[PDB]
Amino acid sequence: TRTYDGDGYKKRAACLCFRSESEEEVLLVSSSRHPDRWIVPGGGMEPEEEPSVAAVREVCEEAGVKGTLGRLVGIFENQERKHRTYVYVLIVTEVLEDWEDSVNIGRKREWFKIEDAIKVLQYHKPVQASYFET
Ligand SMILES: O=P(O)(O)O[C@H]1[C@H](OP(=O)(O)O)[C@@H](OP(=O)(O)O)[C@H](OP(=O)(O)OP(=O)(O)O)[C@@H](OP(=O)(O)O)[C@H]1OP(=O)(O)O
Ligand SMILES: [Cl-]
Ligand SMILES: [Cl-]
Ligand SMILES: [F-]
Ligand SMILES: [Mg+2]
Ligand SMILES: [Mg+2]
Ligand SMILES: [Mg+2]
Repeated sequence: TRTYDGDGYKKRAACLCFRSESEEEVLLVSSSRHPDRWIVPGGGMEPEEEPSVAAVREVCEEAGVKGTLGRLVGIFENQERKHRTYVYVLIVTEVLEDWEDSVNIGRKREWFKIEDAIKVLQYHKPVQASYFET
């Protein structure tokens, strides 16, 4: 079930999943509706679910990775689609081979240099590109 803040924005969480503590390469996943497009993995918080817990759950489900949770980067609103996403750094320590969204919907994942992740997110997902600004 979807959850909302008091202003009716959907509550989401996501991680910037980095290959190493250098934070130079990040894992993107394919769009569910548009396989040829890249997104930052993330999704809806469940009722009473801590944002850090939702973030780590969604990137397990969507990207098939686990790791060491880092700092909250910020909370990012998509005015058009009415959602607010808590975005965390995650340093990846496990890459799993047959993860929920690989099996269920054929979701892909790929490592991008930060500059290239910003480039592929800008057109359809400019707020996700902005996750990388700081
Ligand atoms: O409407 P669409 O363009 O098909 O977008 C979809 C909606 O996003 P949005 O329209 O709200 O921006 C949807 O969210 P809902 O609108 O609540 O269905 C959102 O799912 P999300 O990641 O928020 O949730 P979850 O991962 O928990 O399913 C979904 O993400 P996901 O299926 O998990 O990758 C978006 O699909 P996308 O992969 O970004 O192409
Ligand atoms: Cl890295
Ligand atoms: Cl967005
Ligand atoms: F989900
Ligand atoms: Mg999801
Ligand atoms: Mg999602
Ligand atoms: Mg979900």
